[PDB]
Amino acid sequence: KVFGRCELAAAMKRHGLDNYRGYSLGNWVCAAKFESNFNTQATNRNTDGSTDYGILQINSRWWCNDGRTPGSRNLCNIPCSALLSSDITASVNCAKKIVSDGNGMNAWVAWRNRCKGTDVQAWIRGCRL
Repeated sequence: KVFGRCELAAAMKRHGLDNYRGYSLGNWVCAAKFESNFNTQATNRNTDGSTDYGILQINSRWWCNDGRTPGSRNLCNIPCSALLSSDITASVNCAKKIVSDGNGMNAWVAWRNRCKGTDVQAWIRGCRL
């Protein structure tokens, strides 16, 4: 599922992401656009052998399990394929544990390079919230 802009912001707000760890809603929506372009089935291979999954591109080296990343951890205790569902519930709960891992939102290289320091509020433009 390729979410709509204001459609995805509503589902993230319902799942408790707005101001989660002090990060406004426009930040999370900004990170989605620049990690997966709002597409739930996005996948990208990394150079070290791991793979990013889902609407916020969660890495298999540490968080989920794909059975093909040797020496990996499964911190979110889920199959990485669960991060590709039309329901972002699994991706939201796993990202809550990522942003709480010390470095904050910096764990998403796209957010730090394309969202951090910008007018993130412009991403919830005209959304019925």
